[PDB]
Amino acid sequence: MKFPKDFMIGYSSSPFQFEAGIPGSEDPNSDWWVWVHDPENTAAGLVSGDFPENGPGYWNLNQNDHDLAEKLGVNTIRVGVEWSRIFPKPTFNVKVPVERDENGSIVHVDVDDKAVERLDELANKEAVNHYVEMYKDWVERGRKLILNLYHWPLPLWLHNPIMVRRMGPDRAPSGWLNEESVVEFAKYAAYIAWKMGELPVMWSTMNEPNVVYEQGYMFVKGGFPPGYLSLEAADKARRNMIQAHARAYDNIKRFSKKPVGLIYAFQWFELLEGPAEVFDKFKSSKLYYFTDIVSKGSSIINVEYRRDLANRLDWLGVNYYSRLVYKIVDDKPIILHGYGFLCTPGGISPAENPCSDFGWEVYPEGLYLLLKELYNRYGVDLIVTENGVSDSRDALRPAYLVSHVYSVWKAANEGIPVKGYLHWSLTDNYEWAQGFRQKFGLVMVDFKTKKRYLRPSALVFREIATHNGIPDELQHLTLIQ
Amino acid sequence: MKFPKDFMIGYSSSPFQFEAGIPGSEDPNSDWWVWVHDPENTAAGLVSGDFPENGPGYWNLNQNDHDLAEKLGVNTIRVGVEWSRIFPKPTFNVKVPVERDENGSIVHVDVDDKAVERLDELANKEAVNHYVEMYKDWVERGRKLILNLYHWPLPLWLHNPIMVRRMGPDRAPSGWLNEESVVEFAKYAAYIAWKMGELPVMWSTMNEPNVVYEQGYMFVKGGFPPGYLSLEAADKARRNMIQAHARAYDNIKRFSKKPVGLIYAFQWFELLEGPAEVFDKFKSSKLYYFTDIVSKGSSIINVEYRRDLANRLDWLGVNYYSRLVYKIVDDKPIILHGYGFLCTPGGISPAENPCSDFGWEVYPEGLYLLLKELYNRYGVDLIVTENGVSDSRDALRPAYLVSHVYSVWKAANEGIPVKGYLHWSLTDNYEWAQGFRQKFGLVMVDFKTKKRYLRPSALVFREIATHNGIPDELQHLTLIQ
Amino acid sequence: MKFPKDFMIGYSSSPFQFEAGIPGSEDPNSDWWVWVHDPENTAAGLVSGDFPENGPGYWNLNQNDHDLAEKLGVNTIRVGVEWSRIFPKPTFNVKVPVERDENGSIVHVDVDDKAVERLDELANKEAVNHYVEMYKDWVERGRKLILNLYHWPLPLWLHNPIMVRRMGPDRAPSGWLNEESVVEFAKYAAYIAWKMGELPVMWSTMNEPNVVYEQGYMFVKGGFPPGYLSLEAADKARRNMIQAHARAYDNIKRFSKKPVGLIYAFQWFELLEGPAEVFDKFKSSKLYYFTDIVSKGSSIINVEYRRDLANRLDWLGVNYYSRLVYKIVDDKPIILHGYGFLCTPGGISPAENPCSDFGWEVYPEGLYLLLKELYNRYGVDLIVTENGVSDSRDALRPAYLVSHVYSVWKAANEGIPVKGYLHWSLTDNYEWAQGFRQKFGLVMVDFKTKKRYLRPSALVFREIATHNGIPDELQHLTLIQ
Amino acid sequence: MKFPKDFMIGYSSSPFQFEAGIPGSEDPNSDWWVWVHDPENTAAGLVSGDFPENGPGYWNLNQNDHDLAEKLGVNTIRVGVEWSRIFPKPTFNVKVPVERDENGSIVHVDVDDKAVERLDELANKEAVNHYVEMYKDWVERGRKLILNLYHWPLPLWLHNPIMVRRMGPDRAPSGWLNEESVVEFAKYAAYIAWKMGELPVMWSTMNEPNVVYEQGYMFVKGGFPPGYLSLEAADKARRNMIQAHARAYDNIKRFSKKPVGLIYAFQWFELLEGPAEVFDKFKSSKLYYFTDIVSKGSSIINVEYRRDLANRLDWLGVNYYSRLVYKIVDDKPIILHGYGFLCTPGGISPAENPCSDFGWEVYPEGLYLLLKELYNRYGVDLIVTENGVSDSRDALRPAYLVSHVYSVWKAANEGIPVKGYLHWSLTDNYEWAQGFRQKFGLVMVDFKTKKRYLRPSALVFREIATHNGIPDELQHLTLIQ
Repeated sequence: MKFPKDFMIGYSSSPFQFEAGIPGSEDPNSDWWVWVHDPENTAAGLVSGDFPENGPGYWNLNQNDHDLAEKLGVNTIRVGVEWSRIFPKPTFNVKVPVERDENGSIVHVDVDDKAVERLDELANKEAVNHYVEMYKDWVERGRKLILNLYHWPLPLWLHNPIMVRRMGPDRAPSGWLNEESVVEFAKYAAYIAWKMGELPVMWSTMNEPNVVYEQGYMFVKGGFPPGYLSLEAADKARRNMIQAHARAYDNIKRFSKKPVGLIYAFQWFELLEGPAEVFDKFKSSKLYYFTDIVSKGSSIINVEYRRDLANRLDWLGVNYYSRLVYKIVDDKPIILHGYGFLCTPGGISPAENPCSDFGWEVYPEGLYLLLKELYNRYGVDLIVTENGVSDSRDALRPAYLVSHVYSVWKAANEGIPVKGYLHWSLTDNYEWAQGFRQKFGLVMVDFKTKKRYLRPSALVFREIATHNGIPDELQHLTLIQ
Repeated sequence: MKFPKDFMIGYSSSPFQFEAGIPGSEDPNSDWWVWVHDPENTAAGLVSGDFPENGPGYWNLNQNDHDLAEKLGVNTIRVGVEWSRIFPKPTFNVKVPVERDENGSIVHVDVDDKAVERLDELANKEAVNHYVEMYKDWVERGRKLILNLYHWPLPLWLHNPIMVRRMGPDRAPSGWLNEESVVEFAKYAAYIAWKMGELPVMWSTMNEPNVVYEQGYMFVKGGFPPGYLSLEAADKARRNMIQAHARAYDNIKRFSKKPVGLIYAFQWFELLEGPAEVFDKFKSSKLYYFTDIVSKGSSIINVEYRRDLANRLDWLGVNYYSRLVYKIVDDKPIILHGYGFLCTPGGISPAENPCSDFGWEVYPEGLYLLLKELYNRYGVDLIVTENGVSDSRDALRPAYLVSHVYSVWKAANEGIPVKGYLHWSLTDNYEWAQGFRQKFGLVMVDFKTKKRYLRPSALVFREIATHNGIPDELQHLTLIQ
Repeated sequence: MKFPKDFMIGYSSSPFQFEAGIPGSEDPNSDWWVWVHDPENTAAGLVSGDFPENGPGYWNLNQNDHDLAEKLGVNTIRVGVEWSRIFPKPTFNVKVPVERDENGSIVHVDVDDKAVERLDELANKEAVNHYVEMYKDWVERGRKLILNLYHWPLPLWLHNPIMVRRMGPDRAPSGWLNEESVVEFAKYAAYIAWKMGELPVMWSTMNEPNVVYEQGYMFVKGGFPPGYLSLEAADKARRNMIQAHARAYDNIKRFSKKPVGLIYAFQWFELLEGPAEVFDKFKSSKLYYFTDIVSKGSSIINVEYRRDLANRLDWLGVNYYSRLVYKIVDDKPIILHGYGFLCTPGGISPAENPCSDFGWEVYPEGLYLLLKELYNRYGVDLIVTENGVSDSRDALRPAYLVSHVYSVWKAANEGIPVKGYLHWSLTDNYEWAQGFRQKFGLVMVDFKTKKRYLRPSALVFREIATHNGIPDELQHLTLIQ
Repeated sequence: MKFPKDFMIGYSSSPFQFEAGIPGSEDPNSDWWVWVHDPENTAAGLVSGDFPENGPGYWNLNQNDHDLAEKLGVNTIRVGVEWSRIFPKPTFNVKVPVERDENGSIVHVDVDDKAVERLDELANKEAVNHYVEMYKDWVERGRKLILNLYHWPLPLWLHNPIMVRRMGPDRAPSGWLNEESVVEFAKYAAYIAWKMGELPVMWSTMNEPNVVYEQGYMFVKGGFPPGYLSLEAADKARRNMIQAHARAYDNIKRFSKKPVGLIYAFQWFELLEGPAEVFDKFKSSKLYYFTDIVSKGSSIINVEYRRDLANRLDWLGVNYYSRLVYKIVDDKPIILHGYGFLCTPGGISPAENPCSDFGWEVYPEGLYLLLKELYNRYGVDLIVTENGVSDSRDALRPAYLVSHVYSVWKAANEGIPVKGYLHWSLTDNYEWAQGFRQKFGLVMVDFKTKKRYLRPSALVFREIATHNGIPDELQHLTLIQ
C-alpha cells in the first residue's frame, strides 16, 4: 500500500487564486481582474463580490507556505505563471514567422533567439525575477516543480471581456476568439521556456482549457469571462486553444527538452443500465475531444489528421473532482441532476454519497476508472494534477483524500503509469466567480490576517506523504463519508 | 371580517403563461417564444427547457376555466392581450404625429380615428375576435374584467432578443431600448381601447414593467430576454417604458373614459434596527421610482417635473409575494440572503417563516405595511392584482391565502381604499424561465392531459369569496405556516 | 368513482381520548387515568405529561361536534362506552353461571335478565343516561351509530397498573391477566346490549385488542399500562381477550340481534423480493392470529378447534395507518426501520413516501391490498373503522384522505364488501401516552379554549361525503405527498 | 497554552465495554451480560441487540492498544476491574464484622488480613492474574494508571435483573437495593487494594454511580438493568451506593495509602434569565447530592452529619459530555428539550451548536464553568476522567477535543487544580444499551476484524499530548463546529 520510490506527492496552485493578498502584489492587467471587479457582474451575481487582492498572498508569503508544505511532506508542487504579469503590454509587434496551411490553421510559429531577446525587452523583469525567486526557493530545497504556463487569466491587451459582452467579439479584443492569441501564446511559451527552463522537471502548456471555453461561451451563468453565450464562439476558442497548445509545445521544446504536457479537467461520465455504445461517441465528442487531437491528431468521425497537432502530449495532467451521469440513448444522452457536480451543497446523492460545499458528489471510484480508461486511450504517463473538495469544516476532506489516493494506488498497483498525486491546494484560495466561500485547502486561511491553520486533513496528508502511501492504520478511510 | 359590498375577489393571468397548450394556439411571433425555444439558452440553463405550447391551453379551454372560477366564487378577473398576437407584423409605417420636447422625450403621440382604422387593417382579426370572445364569455356572466395591455412578451419585429445578445442593442431590433417602441405601444393601446373598450371596468397599461428591465438587463442569470447585462440599457428601457405608459394612458382615455392604471411588482423593503433614513431615499430610488414619475411627474433629488408623465395613475395594481431585507447605512444598503426572495426552496427564514418552492419567504405582514405605505405615498385606489405562492403540494397556499387576505382586510378596515384581491392564478401555468416546476395555482393542472384538479386551497378560496371575507371558522389561518 | 347508496362515511372516536376536557367530566376510575397522572411514569418519559382532563371535552360538547360532523357530511359515527364510567365499582359479586371446559377455558357465561337487573343496580345511572343522551342526539338526526364496547381503559377495581409493575401480576388486580375479566366483560356486554341496544346499527366488542397486550406487555417503551415486560403475560392477556370477545358476542346477541364484530389494528406486512412463503406463516402467527380464532376457531399449525370462539365475527372493523416491512426468511423475518411505522417524524421513506408527525409512512396502496387479503381470508363484511394521519399542519391529511378513500373505492369497485370509511377523528384528541402533540383531526382543537377550527382537509372530506365518492376535480390526490 | 510538567493526558475505558470480543474472554456472570442477551429486552428495544462478545477484545489485544496509546502520546490511563470476573461466586459467607448505627446505616466494615486471605481463596485467580498482567504491561512502560473498582456490572449472585423486573425487588437478588451489597463491595475493595495496590497512582471506588440508579430505577426507557421504575428504589440504591463508596474508601486505605476518589457524571445545569436561586437548591438536590455527602457528610436542608461518609473524597473524577437546560422557578424547574443531551442526532441546538450522533449538544464552555464551580464547592483536586463525543464520521471530535482541552487549560491557567484530561475511549466500544452504533473512539474499530483505524482526531490528540498543550497551529479549534 505504498507508491514507487520517486512517486510525486504534493499539491497544485494557480497564480490568480493565490498570489494577491498583500498590497502591491495585484495584477490589474488581466481579463479576470477586471471581470471580478466589475459593478454589473457583481450586481448581477455573476461574480461573488470577493476580491483576489484579499487572497492568501502567496506572492509575498511563498517562503512560509513552502515551509508549511515541506513540514507536511510535500515533495512536489505544480504552479503557474500569469501571462499578464510577464507581458503587461502587447507583444503583437514582435513579428515572428507564422506558417499557415490552406485552411488558415496556424501549423507553425517560429520564435528564434532574437525574438526571445526582443520579448525579454518587453517582459516585466520584476515579475519574471520574482517568479524565478519563488520557484527557486522551492526547488533549491531539493523538491520537484511542475510549471504550467496558462491558468485562465488573459492579458487585457488580448482580451477585454466587458467589451466583448457589450459589443460582440468582432468589436473588441476577443481573447481566444482571436487566432493571433495562438501566435502570442507561442511567443510567451518560448520566452518562459528560455527564461525559466532550468526550474521545472516537466511543463504543462495549459490548465483545463475546456473549462475556459465551456464556461466563458456556454455555461454563462457560471460567471466566467466574457460570458458571451455562443456555441460558435466556444468551438472557435477551443480550436485556437488546441493550436496554442501545439505551438506552445513546439516552442518549449526548442529551449527545453523536458516533458511537455497538458493538465485537463476530466469528469467521469456514466449512464443507464445497458442503453448503448452511443455514449462512447458522446464521450469522444465532448470529454476526450481535445486530448485526442493533441495526441492522435484527430477525433471521432472526422478523418482529418493534423500532424502539427498530433504527438504533443508527453504526459497528461488529470484534474478529477467528481462525475457526470446521463440518461437515454436516442442520439442525445441527458444529464441527471442530483449526481456528481449537480448535487446540493452538503447534501447526499441518490447513491448515498456525501456532497461537498460546492454541491459535488464524493465519488473516488471515478478516479480509478478514469485513470485506467485514460491510459488505455492514450497510453501516456499520467499525473493527478488536481483532486480535492470544497469543505470548510473538513468534514469530508480526510476521507476524500484517502479515498482518491487509494484509487491512484489501485491504478498504479495494476500497472497504470500514474506518476504522482497533487492535492488541490495546500491552502484555501480565491475560487474564481465563487469567491472565498469555497474552501479547498488542507490548511485553512484567515483572509483577514493571512494566517494559515492546519485542518485535520493536513495531518492525514502528512501521514500519507511520509509513508509514501496509505498506512494500515488509515485503511478505513478508503471507503466513504 | 368582511369586505365592502362591491369588493373584487378573484385572480390574475397573463397571455403567455396560459394561452398555449393545445396545438394551433401558439404565438411564435414574440421575443419570449423564440427565447424559451433557443438551444443555447436551454443548454446554458437560462431557460428550463419547458415549452409554453405545453401549457394549460386557456386559449381553447377559457370557457371551462371561467366556469371553474365561477364555481369557486371568483367575481373579478384581470387578464392581458399579447401585443404580438394582435400585431404579428410591424405597425411602424402607420405614421401618426409624434411631439418631442427639447431633450428628445416623446411627450405626445396622436393616434386618431383614421390611424385606428388603418391599424385595424393590419391587426390579426382572428386573434382580436378570439380575445373579445373569451373575455365577453366572462363578462356576460355578470362578472368584472380588468384588462392589462402588456405582460412582457414583445413582437419579434420590435425585439429580436437573440440578435441583441450576440450583436449588441445597436445592431438589432432592440425592444424597449428602441424609443419607437413608445410610439408603437401607444398605437397598440389606442387600437385595443377602441376595439375592446366595452369589456373591462378598468385598464392597466402594463404588468410589473420594472421586472422586464431589471431581469433583462441586470439580473441576467434569471433567464429573461435579451439577457444583455448593462445598467445603461436598463435605465434606457425603464425610461421608454415610463413614456410608453404615459402615452398609452393618453390614447386609452381617448377611446375609453374608464380608469387607467398600472400593475407593479412591489417587494416590501426592510433593514436593521435604527440604521438611518438613508433607506427611504434608497426605496425612492429603486422601489418607488417609476410609480412616482407616472403620478407626481418627478422623483428623488431631481427637480425635473414632467407634465406629460404626471397624473397618469388612476389606480395602482399591487403585486406582492414577499420582502427584501437590507443591512448597513453608509451610502449603500446591502441585501441579506436568507430573507424574503433569497431563501431556499422549502426552507425556513431566520425569522421562522416557511419558504415557497421558489424559495420566497411567506411574510403576510408585508402586504399590510406595503398597502398603508403606498396609500400614504400616492393616495390612489389600490388593488392587489397579484398574490400567491409556488407550492405544488399545497402545504402553504391555504394559510398563505388567508394570511394575505387578512392583511388586505386589515388595511381596508383602517380606511385604505384597497378595491380588491386577485390571487395569482386559478391554475398552474408556465412560470417563464422557470418553466412548469413552479406551481402557483389554487387548481393543479396536469399539463399532459390539461385536466384541472382542485387543491384544498381552492376550497378555502371559495369559502372566502362566498363569505366575501374570512369566516370565523377560518380565522386561525391569519397566522403562519 | 362513487360508493353505493348506503355506503357509510364518517369518523371514529374513543371515550378516553375525547370525553374529558370540561371540569366535572373526568373518569378517575380507570387504569389509564391513574397511569397518565403517575409521577414516575411522567418523570421516566413513559407518558407525555399531558392530561385527558384537558381534552376536547366531547362529554359536554357532543351536540356541537355532531353539528360540525353533520355540516361536513358525516352520516355515520363509531363511538365507545367506558367500562369504568358504567361500573366504577366491582361487579365481581353478581355471580352468574360460568361454564369451563377441561383446560380451564371459559366457554360460556350466562347473564340472564335477573343478572342484568342486578347489574343495573350497580351501574352508574348518570353515565349510562348521559351516553344514551349523547348517542341519541346523533342517531335521532337520522344518522348511523356503530357502538364499540371497549377501547382500552379498564376499571381500577379490575386493573391497578402501577401495582402490577411494582409487585408483579400475581400480587395485584392484573386486568386482562385475570381470567375473571372475561366474566366481568361478558356481564358488562350484556348490560350495555340490554340498556343501549336500540341505538347502534352494529356492535363491536373491542378496539384493537392486539395493541393493548402488545404495548402493555411487550413494547413497554411505548408507555402503555401496566408496562410489564413479559411475553408470557402478553399471551395470557391475548388469550383472555379472545375469550372476552367470544363471551361478549354471545351476551350481546341475547339482547340484540344486530351484527356483532370486532375492530382490529392491521399493519400491512411486506418483505424482500421472492424470499419465501415462510412469511405467510409469520403473518398468520402475528397479524392474523386473533381474527382467525374468533372466526374459524383455530390458527396456524394448531389443530385445536374451539367452537365457543368460532363464528363470532359478523363484520370486521379495519384500522389502517401504515405498513411494516421485513427482511430474511430463515425462520425469523426481521423489521426494517425507515419503513412504515418506523420512519422519522416528517421524514421520507426509502420509497420516496412522506411520513407523518408520528413518523408513520403514508402508504395508501396498503389499505387496498389489506382489504382484498382480508376478504379472501375471512369473506366477512369489512368497514375501515380507522384511517388518518398525525399532521398538525395539515400538509398530508388532504392527500392522505383522498388516497385511502380511493383504495377503498378500488376495493369496492372490485366486489370487496367494504361497507364504509370512518376517518380517525373529526377533531384532535388525547393521543394516549403521546399526549396532545399528535394531531389527527380534520378539525383542529385549541385545547385551551376548546374551540374547533376547520383544517382544509375537513373541506376535502365534505366534498367526498357530499359526493359520496371522489369527484373528478379531486382525482389528482389519489397519488402521493 | 501548555499544561504543567506532570499533567496527565490520556483516556478512560471500562471492563464491560472493551474486554470481550475474542471467543473465551466473555464474562457471563454479570447482570449486564444477561440483560443485553435477554430476548424480551431485545424485542422491546430496551437493548440494541448487539453483544459485548463482539466488542474490541481488549482482554486479548491490550498490548496492541497500549502501543497505539503510547504512539499517540497517552501518558495516563484510567481502567476498571469487573467485580464479577474477580468473584464469579458469592462472597456472602466470608463473615467480617459490620458496625451499624441506630438507623441501620453500615458505618463500618472490617476486612482484615485473614478475610483477605480467605477472599483470595474464592477469587478467580485467572482473572486476577490477567488484570495484573494487562495493567502491569501499561505501567511498566513508565506510564500512569488510575484504577476504578466499579463501572456498573454487578455479579449475578448479587443482582438478577430479569427476576427483579418480573417479581419485584423483594423476591430476587436485588443488587444495590440489597444493603449487603455494601458489605460485599467493601470486601471486594479490600481484596483489590491488597492484590493490585502497587499498580495505580490513584484509586476510584466507582464510575458515575448516579447513572446506575437513575437509569435503572427512573429513566427505564434507557435500557439499564433492572429497569424497575420506582423513585423509592432509586433512593435506596443511591443510599447504599453512597455507603458502599465510604466503606470501600476505608478498606482501600487499609492496604493502600494512595489517593482514593470517585468518578462522577456531571451535566452542566442551566436556566432562564434571572429566574431565581431556587435553581441552586435544585442543583444541590440532584446534581451535587452524593459528592456533597461523601465529602461534607451532609447535603441541602438536612442537618444530618455523617462522619462515616464525610472526608472520603481525596480527588474528584469529572465525566463531562454536555449540559442540561431548565425553565421556570416556582418550586419545579423543568427541562427544555433541544438543549444539551436532549438534542437530535446530528442536529443543531437553538444556540447554533452541533449535536453528536447521540444527540448531545457540543458545549465546551460547560466544562470550564463546571470545573470552577466544582473546585469552589469542594476544593478538591479534579481530573477530567471522561470527555468525548459519539461521532462515527469524526466530523466533530477534532474540534470537540481541542475545545474541551482548552476549557481545562483555561481552568488550570486560573489556578483550578485540574490534574489531567482523559478522553473517553481511544477506541470505539460497546455503548451499553445503545450497542455499537455509538462511536466514541479517537480510533475506529472494525468489530468484525477487530482492526484499529486512526481517525484524524487521533492525530490531533497526538499533537496535543506531545505538545502537552494546544499548539498555536491548532488554536482555531478552541471555537465550535
